[PDB]
Amino acid sequence: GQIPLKEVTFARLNDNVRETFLKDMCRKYGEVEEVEILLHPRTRKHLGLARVLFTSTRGAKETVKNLHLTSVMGNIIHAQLDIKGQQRMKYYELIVNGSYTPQTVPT
Repeated sequence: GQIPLKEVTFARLNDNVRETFLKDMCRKYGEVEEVEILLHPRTRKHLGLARVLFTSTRGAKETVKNLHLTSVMGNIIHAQLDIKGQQRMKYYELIVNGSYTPQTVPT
């Protein structure tokens, strides 16, 4: 990467996986600085999307290694490194404006 890859984008999160769960879970894999869940602009419901910022690139990479395609609360997580929420924002747009749901967004 051309800059430090410290941030992970999650998609297809079960709607019970909110900020406290995310932080507790991701602390197993690296030191977590911040967690954020994205909500629908109108309903304020969970889009299955989240941002988790780590202190080190090692924490972001370990998180991706261990959680991508892992089932958490009965849904298979998508987890990838993301710069400036490029992919995360596309997924937001596809679910909110497009025809997709949180569990069917194409990644």
